[PDB]
Amino acid sequence: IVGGTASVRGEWPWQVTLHTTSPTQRHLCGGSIIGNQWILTAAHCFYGVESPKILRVYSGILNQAEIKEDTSFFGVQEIIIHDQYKMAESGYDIALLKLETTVNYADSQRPICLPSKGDRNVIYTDCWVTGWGYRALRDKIQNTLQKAKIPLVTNEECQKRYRGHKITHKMICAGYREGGKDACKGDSGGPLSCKHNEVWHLVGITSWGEGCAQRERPGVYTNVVEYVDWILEKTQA
Repeated sequence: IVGGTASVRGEWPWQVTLHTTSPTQRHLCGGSIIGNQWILTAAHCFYGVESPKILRVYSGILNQAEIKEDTSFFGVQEIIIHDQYKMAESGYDIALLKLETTVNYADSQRPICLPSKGDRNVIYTDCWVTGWGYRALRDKIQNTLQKAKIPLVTNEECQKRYRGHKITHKMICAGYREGGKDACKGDSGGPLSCKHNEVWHLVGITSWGEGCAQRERPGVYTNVVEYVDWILEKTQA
């Protein structure tokens, strides 16, 4: 996260840090808890991953230093990617992780609500992007979960900033005209929490962007409301 602030322990309970054990253990991507055994994340976050056997999901984590050899975690049983996904910039950047064991909800780790086709016209004014991603285009994984409040931008306004791409209605962007705050390398798969009606709703999934926090370069996220049907279809096996 660029231009954000260190979060408070327990603040984003649905946020998870996906680690890889090959060649050595390290933070790969972010994810959101959406079911006792379901993690919603970014499809492109699984590039080069052959077996979920090398995946490790760590819930209720604030600082990466909490993660050691003796730190319990959730193994991955299955990796489900969209059948129409080729790459981040082309949308459908969404994937599900069926955990090998069930998550015991608590103050440190709870699910986030998924938007419904009904609030498809709702306007979220209170949105935050969180992650252990970069603080600058050329930085490194952050130890403490960073957060940052970013405004949403109409797909029309977004499309205007990415004349080289096609911002589909299945994409959602957010950013400041002058930049400053945005997701960055390491935050992919991260959730785009939006509080609406005293409740947090997983609006977008950190997907991609040109550089990081650049002026007139809003961040691009997977428009989760457009995938509710897909998520239901894939979670019922």
